[PDB]
Amino acid sequence: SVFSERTEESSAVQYFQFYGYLSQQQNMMQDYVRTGTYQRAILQNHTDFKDKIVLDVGCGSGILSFFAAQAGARKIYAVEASTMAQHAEVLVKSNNLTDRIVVIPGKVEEVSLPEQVDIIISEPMGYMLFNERMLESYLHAKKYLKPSGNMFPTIGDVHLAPFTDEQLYMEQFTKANFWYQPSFHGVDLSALRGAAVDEYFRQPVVDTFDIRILMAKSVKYTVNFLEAKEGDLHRIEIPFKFHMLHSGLVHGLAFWFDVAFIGSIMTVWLSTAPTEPLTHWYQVRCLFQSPLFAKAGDTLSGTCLLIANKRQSYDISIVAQVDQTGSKSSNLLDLKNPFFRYT
Amino acid sequence: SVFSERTEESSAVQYFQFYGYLSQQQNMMQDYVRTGTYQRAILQNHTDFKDKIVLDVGCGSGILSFFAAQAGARKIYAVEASTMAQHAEVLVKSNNLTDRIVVIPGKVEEVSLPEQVDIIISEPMGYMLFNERMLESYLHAKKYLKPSGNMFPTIGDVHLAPFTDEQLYMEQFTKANFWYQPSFHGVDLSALRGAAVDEYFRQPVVDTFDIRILMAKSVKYTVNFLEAKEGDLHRIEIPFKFHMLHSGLVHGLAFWFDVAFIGSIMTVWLSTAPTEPLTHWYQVRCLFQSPLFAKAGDTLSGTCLLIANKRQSYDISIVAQVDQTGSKSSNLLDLKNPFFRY
Amino acid sequence: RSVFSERTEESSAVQYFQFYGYLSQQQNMMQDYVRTGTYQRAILQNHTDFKDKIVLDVGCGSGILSFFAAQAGARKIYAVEASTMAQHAEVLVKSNNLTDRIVVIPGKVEEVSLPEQVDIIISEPMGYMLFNERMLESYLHAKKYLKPSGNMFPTIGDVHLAPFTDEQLYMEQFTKANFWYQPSFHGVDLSALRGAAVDEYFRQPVVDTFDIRILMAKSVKYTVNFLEAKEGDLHRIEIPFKFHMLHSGLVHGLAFWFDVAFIGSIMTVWLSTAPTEPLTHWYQVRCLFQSPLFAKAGDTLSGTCLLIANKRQSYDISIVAQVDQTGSKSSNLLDLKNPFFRYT
Amino acid sequence: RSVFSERTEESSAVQYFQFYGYLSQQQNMMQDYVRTGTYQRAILQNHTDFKDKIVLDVGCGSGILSFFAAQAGARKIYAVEASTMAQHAEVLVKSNNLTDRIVVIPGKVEEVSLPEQVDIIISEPMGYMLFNERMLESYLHAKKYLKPSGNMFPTIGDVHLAPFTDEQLYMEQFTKANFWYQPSFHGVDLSALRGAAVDEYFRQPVVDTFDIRILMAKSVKYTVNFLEAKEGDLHRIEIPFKFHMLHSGLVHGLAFWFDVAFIGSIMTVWLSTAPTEPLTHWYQVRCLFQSPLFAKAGDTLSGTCLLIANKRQSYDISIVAQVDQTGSKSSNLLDLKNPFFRYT
Ligand SMILES: NC(=[NH2+])NCCC[C@H]1O[C@@H](n2cnc3c(N)ncnc32)[C@H](O)[C@@H]1O
Ligand SMILES: NC(=[NH2+])NCCC[C@H]1O[C@@H](n2cnc3c(N)ncnc32)[C@H](O)[C@@H]1O
Ligand SMILES: NC(=[NH2+])NCCC[C@H]1O[C@@H](n2cnc3c(N)ncnc32)[C@H](O)[C@@H]1O
Ligand SMILES: NC(=[NH2+])NCCC[C@H]1O[C@@H](n2cnc3c(N)ncnc32)[C@H](O)[C@@H]1O
Repeated sequence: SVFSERTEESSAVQYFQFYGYLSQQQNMMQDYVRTGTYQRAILQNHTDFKDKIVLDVGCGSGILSFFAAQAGARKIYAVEASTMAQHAEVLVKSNNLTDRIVVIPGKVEEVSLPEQVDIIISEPMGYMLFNERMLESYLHAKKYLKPSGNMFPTIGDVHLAPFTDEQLYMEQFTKANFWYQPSFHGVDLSALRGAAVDEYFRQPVVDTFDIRILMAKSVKYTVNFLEAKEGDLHRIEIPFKFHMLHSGLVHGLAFWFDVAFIGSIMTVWLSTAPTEPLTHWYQVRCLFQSPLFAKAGDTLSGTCLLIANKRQSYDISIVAQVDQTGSKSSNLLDLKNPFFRYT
Repeated sequence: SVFSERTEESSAVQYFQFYGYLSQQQNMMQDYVRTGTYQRAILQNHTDFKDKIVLDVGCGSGILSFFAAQAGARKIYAVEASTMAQHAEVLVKSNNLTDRIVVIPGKVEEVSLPEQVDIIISEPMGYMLFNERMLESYLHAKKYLKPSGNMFPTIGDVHLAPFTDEQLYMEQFTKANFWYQPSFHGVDLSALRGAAVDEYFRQPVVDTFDIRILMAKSVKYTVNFLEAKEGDLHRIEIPFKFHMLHSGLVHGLAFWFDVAFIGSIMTVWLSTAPTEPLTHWYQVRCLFQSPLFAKAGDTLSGTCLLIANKRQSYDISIVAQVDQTGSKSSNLLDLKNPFFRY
Repeated sequence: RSVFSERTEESSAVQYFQFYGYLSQQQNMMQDYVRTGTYQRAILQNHTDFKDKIVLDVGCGSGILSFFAAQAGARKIYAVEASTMAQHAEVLVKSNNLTDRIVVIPGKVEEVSLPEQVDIIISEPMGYMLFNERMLESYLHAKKYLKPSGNMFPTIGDVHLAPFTDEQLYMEQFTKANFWYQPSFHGVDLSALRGAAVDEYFRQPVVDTFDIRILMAKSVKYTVNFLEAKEGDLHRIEIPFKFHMLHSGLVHGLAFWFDVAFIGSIMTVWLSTAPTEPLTHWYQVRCLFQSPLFAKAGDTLSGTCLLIANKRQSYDISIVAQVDQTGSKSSNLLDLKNPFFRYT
Repeated sequence: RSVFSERTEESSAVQYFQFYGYLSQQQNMMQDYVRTGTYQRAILQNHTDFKDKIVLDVGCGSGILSFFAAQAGARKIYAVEASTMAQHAEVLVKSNNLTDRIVVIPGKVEEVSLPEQVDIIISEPMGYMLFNERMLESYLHAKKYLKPSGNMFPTIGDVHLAPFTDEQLYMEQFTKANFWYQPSFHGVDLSALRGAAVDEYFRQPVVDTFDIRILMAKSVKYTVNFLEAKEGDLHRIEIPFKFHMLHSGLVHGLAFWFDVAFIGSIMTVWLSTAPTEPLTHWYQVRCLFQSPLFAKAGDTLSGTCLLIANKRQSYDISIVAQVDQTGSKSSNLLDLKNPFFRYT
């Protein structure tokens, strides 16, 4: 299938074991920003659900399907590939909705749905939006969508901004300098210091931060889920040109995302920006290998190229340069193995 | 091979990729109790290494092989299945020990060695001793051991004792009662409340605690690595009979372990007991879904049964009863995925 | 055929009036100096409402209120009491040389026969949460003896309710019920009754005080005008509410207190049991939800508190609360007759 | 119409069985480890008295004693319970897969009908001072279903009486009553009720525990053999005493506790509430003399404790004692139904 062709088996096994846990479903469900905003977007756009056919992609415990039912949906198809499908079907029974919600265990790329739907709902966003590559399953599901159908979320925006954080940059070398000693219990470890440095810099840093470290208005890359094909997410080239608002050393790029539910009554926004209350997505920061000095008014231009891999994640190639000086830096990171720094 | 037969490929991929990271090596090495104790065991028993042939199973970055070299070993075969083996070779060259330390990439169950060895060294202990099933690889390597060869460590003791800790119990209880809500955003979740309790209490709790929470002296279960066969670790039955020293609620069993290096000069112990300085092993507690009440003088009887699984871990079954009252508790735990609370 | 006996089970009335026959209970009430001092102040500072007047004292007990009315110059005070405390009242009236002014009349106010209509009724009819003991209905029944120009002391009653957060109290009651969760109590599986245990424990309103910082929104107020209300009004009391949440957190239930006003000709005197006021023997009352409701600052928590009077001289309380933004709903039933006294 | 109804006022019975309809009261009794542990040990360690036998459990409550009988291998257990707790007991019989061996029979043991005679009766009927609640009479009444060989668990009951000295406890009665001895409480002279307040406090048996060093003489014992006694024997209980004073001092009253023995074929097991044993939910009971009695070590304190059963499921207590060497005499009349719980 499409899913298996693009996914290494070992990665998929571990992936669906993770989401088979009720504690991980709970982790997502008790994030009020995530769960409250979905519910508010569905109910406030009730005319998009009333007496409609709905598809829920990766329903998990089924919480989003229940919101669709609260909005008057005629029939809801909830697809779930992990063993959580058993629990979702339990809740469908206990909430007396067996005539409205039909749980379908299996992968949305492999299961067989009977009819076309009026709207697809799903919560597939991961770290910097694209991690886990579930947006491709979300877009793949549009084979079941009527031509005049809708998508919730309708659009996703990933935001990129430069940041200064001397502490974070220096932290990488303080850790790596563990290896820079000539007699650790009699052993000279210093030959691995370089490898240890490179290891740390390949890890995106997941945590939050104060917005005062941002040095320029963010640049935005939009994916319209109603127009996009899943092939558009195999290679995502995000050019950026930052108009520096502050002078200082730029240590890397910070990432966050927004999604929007463009309904017939209104549009509702779910944001994970650092100017908003913290969510379980946090934010993501990728360091440059060497910082770049930029004056307020200078332009920092470059590209962020996200290349999908068979581990359900991305390799992140960043290239940046200060146009007015030519000073240039770069980095190559592995989003599948981030460093969780939040405390 | 023996390894692949007992290991799901998905688990082994994740396992050896975890141990390919230099940051994890730094973490183990910075456990000063662990590193310092291993060095002392080896150097103070230098006669067991002087001009000997050594095998280091799962050498990682190679630190134990360097200790063997410092103690006078003639040749050290350092086996390592992860990509950390290439980093081990770098250090061997940078420390000018190419004539004494020979890294052998691959699994100890698959590689070939040119000769038998006088002593096997390794650090195979996971959480609760048995996690990761590395002890089976350690014992498997005895096929390379000369008759009357030595093992470092030589024996391992598992200790288990009943504990009381209302705070910990209610902490896990609270996490599961999320699925008790009859109107989470209008949705009745209460039908999954049983499943959630089961899931949350299958997690062993990895952290330290004060010794005063323990309600009886520990029971010891000993594995003699010189005699044990790897088959002995597929199903481990630990009977226990505790004589309660205090009255109160028993919220479960606490686990720790000691290993001894029984060398020709002196015996050196590495302990993870709560009476001893903290290590990266901490201690492990398996909670009961419902505690048992006991009084001082009562006997708490039962069995702890560890069934090894193909995910390089163990399924744990604990059955316990207060003999005087017939109050029984039966619990199942998945050691693979513990809850780190420290 | 008496109004009282028609709404009261015999077994409840017997225990009720035996309880109030004890002098130790009278001492406890009298030693609430907020209560006793505020009553005296409301009467004496409005002495013109009593001077040369005819007074009816409903449920006089040992008779303290009738003595306050005599100090304010009442011409005649009929002191009605249905317990055996009426005999101790008589002793005090003689020993205080007031036999010419205070006439004890033993019996239920719904069953006795007063010699004449009165200018003012005084009573202390407030129980826990105001309504417990259904004494307000005897107080209002007594208006059949009140002149058209007559007054009532107290004149009005305000019930206040507000949502609160108190994880320790919730877990305290939750733990008690968890005993019936044991699958092997001396080898016996009790878990099948765990549901019934939780229902029983959370049926108990909690009587004690608390810090005002646990309250999550401004109180809603329900007012009873004793001068205008009729007995039948108190059979079914419906209190809708809509709270604008001022803090975020888990709503564990609703807290209740009450105020009464003595609206006299000279001044209005208030007796309050609010948690912002000095503590009285009424304390405050909290009704716990079996499952707390999560709310955000700015959300609305709406619903109904409904009190259905029962024949055990108390009320069946049903509370339905709902977070409007999320539709998270909580329904609860409580038995006000048998609260949990948590203050000790 | 029934033995129970002819000796119990309806109002008292209504309140009595409502009390035992609460799971919290069952929990309180079940969590007394001395009570529950000792019954289980007495039943299991005499398993031959139960193995494949027919058993009657009088007032089973939640049914715990019946489950212990089943653990001991009983063939058939009839568990009789008059309160609504009988519905909960049935739930537990089902959930524990014992419906084939335990039959819950809702009703009063004096009014139900059993299908057959039984080999042994089990029950926990002891109240405060052993006799409070008068359920020993229901226990004895049940012997109409017992076989000639049948046994009783408990088999015998001993109530113990001993004189004590406790200045603090005695004085405390006047400290509390002297609230009324003031001439102007908010203008009112309360002093005329001080004597009535004193009398009220002394009528209450004091329920709490104490140091054994307050006892002034070895206890006297009154025994009820449950295999032999009849209901009527407990309507008037006369306990003579002649204490030989071990210490000199003022005797302020009599302390009461009790023991019971399960006399089985294998062994006898004792359940004791004596002040020398671990504390139980029965505590101990002390009845004051309204005037203490001075006695020297070696003197004799002689008198009688008369317990007269009443229709409120309790006893009126009449104690009279005198020091034979001096003639100084004292007495008291106490109401066992309304004890004063002093324990903290
Ligand atoms: N926002 C995220 N970071 N992750 C959203 C995961 C939500 C649910 O989608 C399920 N899921 C993921 N991929 C698929 C798929 N191809 N088909 C069906 N269910 C899936 C997964 O098992 C989980 O229960
Ligand atoms: N103290 C522990 N918690 N675990 C000790 C074993 C872990 C180390 O041994 C390596 N290792 C694990 N299994 C094997 C094996 N079968 N063969 C070779 N190396 C192995 C693994 O890659 C890592 O370097
Ligand atoms: N403040 C309270 N917490 N409860 C209300 C006052 C209680 C007093 O009124 C008496 N009382 C209660 N009901 C009645 C009645 N129907 N008629 C006369 N006295 C009564 C009762 O005997 C006691 O002396
Ligand atoms: N140890 C005590 N201090 N009291 C014993 C009461 C135990 C149980 O006996 C029940 N019970 C009491 N009297 C009776 C009776 N006549 N018939 C049946 N059950 C009864 C009562 O409802 C309660 O559940």
